Amino acid sequence: AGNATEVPANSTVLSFCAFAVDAAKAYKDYLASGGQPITNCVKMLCTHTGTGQAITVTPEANMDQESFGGASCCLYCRCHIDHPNPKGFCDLKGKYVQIPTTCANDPVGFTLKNTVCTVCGMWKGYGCSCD
Amino acid sequence: AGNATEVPANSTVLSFCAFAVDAAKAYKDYLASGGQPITNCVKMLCTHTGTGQAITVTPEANMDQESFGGASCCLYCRCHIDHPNPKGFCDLKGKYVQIPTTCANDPVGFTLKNTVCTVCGMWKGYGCSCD
Amino acid sequence: ENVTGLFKDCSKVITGLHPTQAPTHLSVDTKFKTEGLCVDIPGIPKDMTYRRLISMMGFKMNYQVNGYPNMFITREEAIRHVRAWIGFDVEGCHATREAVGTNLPLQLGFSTGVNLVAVPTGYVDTPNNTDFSRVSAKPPPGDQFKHLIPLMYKGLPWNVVRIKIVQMLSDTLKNLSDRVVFVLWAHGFALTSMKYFVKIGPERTCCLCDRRATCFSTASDTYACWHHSIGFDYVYNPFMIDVQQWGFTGNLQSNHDLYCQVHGNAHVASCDAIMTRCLAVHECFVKRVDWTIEYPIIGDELKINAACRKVQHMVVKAALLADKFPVLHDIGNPKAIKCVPQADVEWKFYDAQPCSDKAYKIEELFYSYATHSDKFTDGVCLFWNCNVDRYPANSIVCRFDTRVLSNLNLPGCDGGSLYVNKHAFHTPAFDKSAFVNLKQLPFFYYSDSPCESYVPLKSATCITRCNLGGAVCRHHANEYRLYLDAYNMMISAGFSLWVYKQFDTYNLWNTF
Amino acid sequence: ENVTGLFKDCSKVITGLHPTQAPTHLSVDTKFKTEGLCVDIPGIPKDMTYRRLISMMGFKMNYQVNGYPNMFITREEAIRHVRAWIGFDVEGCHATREAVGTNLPLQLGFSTGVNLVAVPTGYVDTPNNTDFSRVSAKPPPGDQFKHLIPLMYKGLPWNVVRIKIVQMLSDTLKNLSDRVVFVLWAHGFALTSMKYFVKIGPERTCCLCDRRATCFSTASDTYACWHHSIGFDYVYNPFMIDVQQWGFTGNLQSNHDLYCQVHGNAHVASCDAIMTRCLAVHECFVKRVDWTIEYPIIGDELKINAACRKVQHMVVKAALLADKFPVLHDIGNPKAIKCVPQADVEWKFYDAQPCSDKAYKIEELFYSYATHSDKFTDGVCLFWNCNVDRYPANSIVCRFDTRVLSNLNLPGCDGGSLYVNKHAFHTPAFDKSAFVNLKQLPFFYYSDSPCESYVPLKSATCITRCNLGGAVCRHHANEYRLYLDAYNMMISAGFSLWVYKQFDTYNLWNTF
RNA sequence: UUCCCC
RNA sequence: GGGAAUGGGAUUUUAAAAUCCC
RNA sequence: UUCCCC
RNA sequence: GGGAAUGGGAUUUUAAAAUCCC
Ligand SMILES: [Mg+2]
Ligand SMILES: [Mg+2]
Ligand SMILES: [Zn+2]
Ligand SMILES: [Zn+2]
Ligand SMILES: [Zn+2]
Ligand SMILES: [Zn+2]
Ligand SMILES: [Zn+2]
Ligand SMILES: [Zn+2]
Ligand SMILES: [Zn+2]
Ligand SMILES: [Zn+2]
Ligand SMILES: [Zn+2]
Ligand SMILES: [Zn+2]
Repeated sequence: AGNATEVPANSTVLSFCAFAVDAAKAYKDYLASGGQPITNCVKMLCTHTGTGQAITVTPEANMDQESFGGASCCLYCRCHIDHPNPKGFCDLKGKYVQIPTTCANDPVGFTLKNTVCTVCGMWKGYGCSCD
Repeated sequence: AGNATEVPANSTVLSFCAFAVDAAKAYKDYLASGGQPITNCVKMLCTHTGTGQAITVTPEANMDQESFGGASCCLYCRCHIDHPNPKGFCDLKGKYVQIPTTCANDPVGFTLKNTVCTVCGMWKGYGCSCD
Repeated sequence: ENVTGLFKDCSKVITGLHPTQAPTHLSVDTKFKTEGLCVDIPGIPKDMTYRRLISMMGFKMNYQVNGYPNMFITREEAIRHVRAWIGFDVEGCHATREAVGTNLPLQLGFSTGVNLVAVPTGYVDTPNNTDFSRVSAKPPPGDQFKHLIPLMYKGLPWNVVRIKIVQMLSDTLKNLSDRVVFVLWAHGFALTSMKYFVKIGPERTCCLCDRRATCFSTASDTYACWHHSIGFDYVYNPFMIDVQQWGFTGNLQSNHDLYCQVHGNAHVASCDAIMTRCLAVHECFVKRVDWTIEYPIIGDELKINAACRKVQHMVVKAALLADKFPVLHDIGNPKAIKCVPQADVEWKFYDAQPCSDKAYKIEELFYSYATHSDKFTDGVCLFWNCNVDRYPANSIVCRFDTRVLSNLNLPGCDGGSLYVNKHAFHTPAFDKSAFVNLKQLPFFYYSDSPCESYVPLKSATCITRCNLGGAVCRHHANEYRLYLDAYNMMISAGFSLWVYKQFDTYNLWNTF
Repeated sequence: ENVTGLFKDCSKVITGLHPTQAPTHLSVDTKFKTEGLCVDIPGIPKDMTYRRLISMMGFKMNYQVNGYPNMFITREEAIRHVRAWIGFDVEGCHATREAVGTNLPLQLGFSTGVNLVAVPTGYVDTPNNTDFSRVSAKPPPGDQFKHLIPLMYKGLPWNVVRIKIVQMLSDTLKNLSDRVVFVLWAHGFALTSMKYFVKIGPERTCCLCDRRATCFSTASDTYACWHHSIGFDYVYNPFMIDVQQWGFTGNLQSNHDLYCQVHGNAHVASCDAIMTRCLAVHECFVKRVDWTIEYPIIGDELKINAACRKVQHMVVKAALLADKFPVLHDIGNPKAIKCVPQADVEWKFYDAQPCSDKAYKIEELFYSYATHSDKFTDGVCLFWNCNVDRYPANSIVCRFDTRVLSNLNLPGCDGGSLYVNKHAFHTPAFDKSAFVNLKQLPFFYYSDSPCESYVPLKSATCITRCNLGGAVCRHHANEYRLYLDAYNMMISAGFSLWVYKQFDTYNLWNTF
């Protein structure tokens, strides 16, 4: 009964981070020790002619970016745990997230380590230019 | 599963004589204390023009005798217990037994109490003319 | 419907039996019946090779015969013969291959703690005689019964099994009772299994003594008691009680668990026998003490009763001389009689409810340690055979150890025990945490009587003014040995004596 | 590609998720999947009211991170933390009628004896987050699980359940260890339940002291030890071991019943936890005592050892001076250390099992009363901490009472107990039937040292030269108090002293 | 329809 | 696999059925 | 086999 | 009268069956 969601290659890192007090620190430490990134994300087939903004409602990937489904790029949605936001809601779920093609191998880690500039909606240090 | 073979009115005495050390004594003591005899015996239908012997291969009752199946008039065949015969075989089973009409109410007790005449082949005191 | 499952034919033959072979009218074949009778048909020869299994399920032991004892007894007689109670359970297996429709005894368990596994054996109907022989069988279809799966290949022939049953019953009961009472939950399958090893009849006498006969031998038709039953194979005239007929809902474990926590492990025959006996003991004995029911003497009850009184007198007489309290509190005494009348001390008596004593000087006291800590702050207290949660630091306590089982101390409910000396007292489980404020009482003998005279007594525990010199007279030399035997008997029966930590013998040496 | 059962979508909805809402590529519906990727179809809206139960079954805790300790330890390591062992068993219920395919914790049981019932609660993927909420559930089908039917109407919220778990663990373990080791039989559903109340991370320290952190509080983001965990709601960094991985076949009850008869009542979580811990203790300690493994001094161990040494020296000296035995048999002592070197007696030494030394210093002795009763008729036998079925009538015995549980004495297998005093000794169950030839040793003091030297002593048990006078000198008056304290500590620790029945102190009084 | 026993 | 049980009363019509109450 | 609704 | 559901995993053999554990 029921439909499977995950692949065996994610069994360790998702079991680890679902038990930790600080799942972001746990995932960073798992990666630092030679662990492999969370796989099985939802990548979009798109024309790569979009505006290149970080989080959109449509796949808006630039030629230097790849577009993913948001719920697959959130560690807390991936481990089915509480979000550290005060409201408890997700900023990625229900949206499309554009990850640079150099960092597209680990989108879950990228969405943890980076942040979005407010005035342009770009990833800071990746396509953002306001200074 | 299985086929029921006994009537409820026989449930008491057959439970009694099955557990008793001496079933023949137990049956007589059960009768002497106001208990009813064993029912549900097999009764044969014939022309009542037979030889009149006590035990026969075929129904051979006289005018004043009724034939029964021999397995139903042996107490031990009813209680499914050990026969006190020298080899444990039954003399009534496989034969037809002749019960006098006045004693037909308790055919089991008649076979317990009475005996046969070996040189004439019929019941002592109940029809045998050699004495 | 006018049928019963007793003596049911379980064979898989679609046809019935011949009129000259069928045991009853419901067993004869349909081809022979005519107008309610049976007619001999020469065209159908009788069968000479059939084997038909017969069901032994559905016995009714409600006979009323003049000279025969009744197997099932009333609850009052069981309360009278509680020393003879043996719990009994049977786990069975189902006939499968050549016959379907009956169960056979597989594992028989008793409250003594044993389990006997028997080869599946039945009563088959042959054209000559009923044959007691092995039949094919399978374990019951259930997860709860999966622990019975190995036991199908581990059984014994019933000749061994019933001799072992008789041996175990005689070795258990020979110093307790002259009979056996089987404590059952559901008696149907229990009676079906009893058919294999129990015979009944008129009351008898043992072939080597005057006791009631409890065992019968089929090798030679002799009867014996428990003491002379070596080599005997059948139980003769047992008694039984069905506990489920006392108004119970649910199964055995659901009712046992409401009152006890130290027994479990359901669907094991010995464990369910222990549970059945525990439930019966709880239902019949853990309410209050009944002095209208008296039990016979089977051992050293008189010596224990005398020794308890002797120790109770001597300990209090020494304690009231050691420190000379002006007032003492006696708690739990059934009647208002002081242990030492000669004591010049104010006795004040307290109890929850006295044993119908006319002297109403005993005050009400439903004692509890957290509630009555300030009730008896001064003076020595007496707790003789009183069971409380905790004793204060100034008490003299006699407590019965329920962990000491003997002929007088039967197992009880929820860790307690049933002490049967002259009546039946159910004692709750022993706890050493109730003695944190006290210490174990030492042994000593004390007397002030004048004396006048094989080795003479040489002991430092004889606190007498005769012992102040270099020798002790023969009178005290015998009375000290008598009190030593009394103290040894009392502590061997299971009684523990506790005294306040300030107690010592030196003050007694100052009483002269 | 293969899939795993972890995080399985148990909801009964036939379709998949939107590409913006699916957590993985397997969750997205087949509308959007194309060429191994996904397509954003403009017209299809995303669901905003779905409630998809997520399966928490299938965790794998085989991570290897530098600062993070591992939950599953080896048995060689668990033997060193046997004082932290807590058995743990969970019963479950099946999700039904809105989701099918996962099991939820219903009854949590521990070897401490507690059972906690929780309402069936699960993790539900919602379009905003994951909601931890009550879900529909039913008890498992089967007769054995019918007792779980009443538990569906008496569960507690999980926020209360984990508070109670932390309180119970801290109350049990604050005087035993600095961690918890969970003893499990099947770690699958155990881990699935531990998801509800266990957090992991790097090693921390208590907020109020320098002890290891064992508890975490979400209401304050703080860590505490067992002493300071009031109001904390999670167990932080626990350890565990799976006993079934040690090579067992069959179920837990089958393997436990091979060695133990005390515990039973399967399918109740606390009873199963007790059985699991009992089986682990049997597999680790019933074989033989391992002198190579040492344990920390938690409390009062050195005082009890010194008290035992002093009591042994005094009683052996007193017996040898009073009765003057020709030979003393120090049974069970591999070392030839004489507790009184100057006694005029020869000494023999034995071992219960052969040691590593092959010299002829000691002789083998596997003592039993049925085989070695008459081998030591003369002299005295010193049974110090040696367990035999029955002792001869000429012995001085010190025996541990396994029914006196403490911090130094943990429950063991088959009625015995595991006594941890610098080493782990498994002792068989105490029976008073082994001392039928002996008597309880009275408390006394003897002095043979020279009497060269604040309340004067007034006790007659001080067998000394200065007691034959007005008052005992303040040297012996304080040494007697020290020996009384040692005796009380030793006999409160669980040690029982027995002596041959002809022992008397008066023979000592003639020494002066 | 419901319960007990195996 | 074995077995047991399915409450009490009133009224009407032709032992049975129906209705009503508990 | 079990439950919910009427 | 209407309707729903009957858990999880491992191993072996030829998708299915069997065995074992929970
Ligand atoms: Mg049973
Ligand atoms: Mg369990
Ligand atoms: Zn998220
Ligand atoms: Zn910017
Ligand atoms: Zn016959
Ligand atoms: Zn004749
Ligand atoms: Zn006799
Ligand atoms: Zn009990
Ligand atoms: Zn005298
Ligand atoms: Zn602390
Ligand atoms: Zn155990
Ligand atoms: Zn001195």
